[PDB]
Amino acid sequence: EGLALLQEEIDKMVETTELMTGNIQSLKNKIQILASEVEEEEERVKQMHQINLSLPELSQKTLKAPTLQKEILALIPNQNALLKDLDILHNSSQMKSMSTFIEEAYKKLDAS
Amino acid sequence: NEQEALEEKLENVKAILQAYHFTGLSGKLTSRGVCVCISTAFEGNLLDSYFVDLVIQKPLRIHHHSVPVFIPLEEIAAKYLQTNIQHFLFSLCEYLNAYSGRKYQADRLQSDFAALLTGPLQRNPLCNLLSFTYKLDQSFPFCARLLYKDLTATLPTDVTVTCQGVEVLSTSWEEQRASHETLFCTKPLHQVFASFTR
Amino acid sequence: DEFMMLLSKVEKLSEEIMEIMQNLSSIQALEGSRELENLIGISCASHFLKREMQKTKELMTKVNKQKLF
Amino acid sequence: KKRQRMIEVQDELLRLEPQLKQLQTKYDELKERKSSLRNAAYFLSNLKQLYQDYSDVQAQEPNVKETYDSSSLPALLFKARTLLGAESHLRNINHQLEKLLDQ
Amino acid sequence: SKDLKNQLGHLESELSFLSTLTGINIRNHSKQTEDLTSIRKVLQRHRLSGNCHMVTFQLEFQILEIQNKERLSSAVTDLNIIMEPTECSELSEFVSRAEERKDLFMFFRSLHFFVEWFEYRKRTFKHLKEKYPDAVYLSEGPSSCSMGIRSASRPGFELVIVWRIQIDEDGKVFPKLDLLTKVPQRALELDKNRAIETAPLSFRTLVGLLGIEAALESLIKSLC
Repeated sequence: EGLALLQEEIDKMVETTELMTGNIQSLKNKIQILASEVEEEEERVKQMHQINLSLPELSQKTLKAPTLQKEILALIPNQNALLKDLDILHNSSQMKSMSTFIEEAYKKLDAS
Repeated sequence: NEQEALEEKLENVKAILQAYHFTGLSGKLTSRGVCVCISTAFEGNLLDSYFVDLVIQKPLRIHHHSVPVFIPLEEIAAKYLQTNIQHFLFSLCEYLNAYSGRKYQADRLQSDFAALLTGPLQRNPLCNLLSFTYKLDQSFPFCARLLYKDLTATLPTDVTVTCQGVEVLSTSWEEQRASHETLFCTKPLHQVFASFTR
Repeated sequence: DEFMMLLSKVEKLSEEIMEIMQNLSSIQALEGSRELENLIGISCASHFLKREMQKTKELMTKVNKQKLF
Repeated sequence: KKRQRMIEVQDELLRLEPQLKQLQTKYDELKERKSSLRNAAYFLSNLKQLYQDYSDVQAQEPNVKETYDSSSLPALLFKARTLLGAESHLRNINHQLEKLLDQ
Repeated sequence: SKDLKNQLGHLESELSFLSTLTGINIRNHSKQTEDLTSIRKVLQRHRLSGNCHMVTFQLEFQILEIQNKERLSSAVTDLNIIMEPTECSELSEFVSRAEERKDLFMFFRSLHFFVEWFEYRKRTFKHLKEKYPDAVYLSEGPSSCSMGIRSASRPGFELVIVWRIQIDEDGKVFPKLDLLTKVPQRALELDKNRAIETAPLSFRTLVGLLGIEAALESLIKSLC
């Protein structure tokens, strides 16, 4: 008889109405609890950085991109063979004249 | 002649003004404001335009808007109308182009490759979800659910490929189910239905 | 006009800078993998540059002769 | 009697499922924020200390050779782009002169 | 002719108005028509050159205007964009992909977004260099790809944060601002917490809690 059909949904509701009382309000109750502490430590670091232009927000996806520092390293193999012969590039007096040349010229075009 | 002179620029200014409509939204000044005609496209194939009148007053009020009330114009209006009126008209393009980017996919799915699908496509007046069942024809049924939720882009964000009647022995379900999800994530609809019947 | 005595040094450096770049066997093996060039966001080939150094030795004599600012 | 448990149980789950995820995610919207704040505080609490410890050792020797770890490698590659890709810069300023070419 | 001059004063009152709100103005737009006799399709090619902010550029393209009262549709057959050689390969793929997708509304869609980000790059590196001009050095001007954070006192140790805006495979704009570390090993000899390594992973979550403006002035205040 039809109770076999109705037997499955008498539990389907109790599975969820007993699910709401614990999963909904408790999560609600413990959000103002976190939001309390969440506010606090922000002020503890507002002690070390100022509170406040209108710089916009970045998505969750810009941050989930590969950290470009680790990508520079993985990109080129035998990197430690590079760094040894890389100090002597910045070192020699030739490059110290080019680095300032590019900047010393860029500085005046942005004003005029 | 004071006529022969003004003739050189009027024929050129009346057509380069009609060239803004080729680039995107163009504009026609009016008495109580300006008319802004947001124009859409999905890969070179032009779809329908949308004009959004607007009054040059404070606070800005939209006189009329031919964009659907189905898109969240009001939500983006408030966020961006009074401030960055130029940005209002571009975030709007991100939603209007996304819609006409999806409508031109599903309506081409129905208009062309309909013999493959058993039950009709299930769309939303926003083309927000596409659920649809369909068979690679021996008899190999499938079912899938395109879940669009990024309102800006034209390709989905969540994909399902649960076929009714998948056999565990035939991994060709799995092997094709995996290529059904992945290609729905990176290539448009009408472009893969032509790649699997070539 | 302090560059007119630095630029004439660059064509002496053009030698000295390209030699010490090519004398470092790791500079010349990283370009040609152009995937390495676009992260940095600049070119890295330098042997064809023996005349771009001249293409600027050309126009840097054109800057200060006018000195338009 | 198939009516009651339809309109009452189905609307039950359809009314309480979205209310739940708004709580699962906001509860995790702040837990993931609580994680971050104890990290950013840690990262500043070291970098401020490290720099001025390097300060007190910098003053121990005025000029000195400074070995580089396998960490400072990506940055030298950047600051050297002005040398490596001098072409483009030296060609770009040639056309920056061409902004002033009409003068 | 009185009003024939006021027609220019009013239809040019439309030209600048568009150049302001769009950010896109238009200069040369020649028009070319082609009839084909053989339900009747007609083709036009026309070339256009405009400019956005500092970005100057030219568009040459063709449209396959199909004509039929039952199908008044339209399409394009081939675009070809050429721009100036810039240092960002995005502008070499900006052409490389737009030709395989061929709509120009997305072209002008992201370019508004692109130059709008690029101007954040300029205004912030100009806002930091007016507030902290003794610790920030712009490697390649106010339009530089990044920023140095050092002094003439400790040159062997700086932090360069890299402002890198890009455009995805979809055709939409995706910036990415992460961190690099320039340091001598002598400073690692003393670092006991070793937060210098987990610096990009920390920095990609440093702009999260604070935003660009607040994270970076924090990282500059922690340095000095």
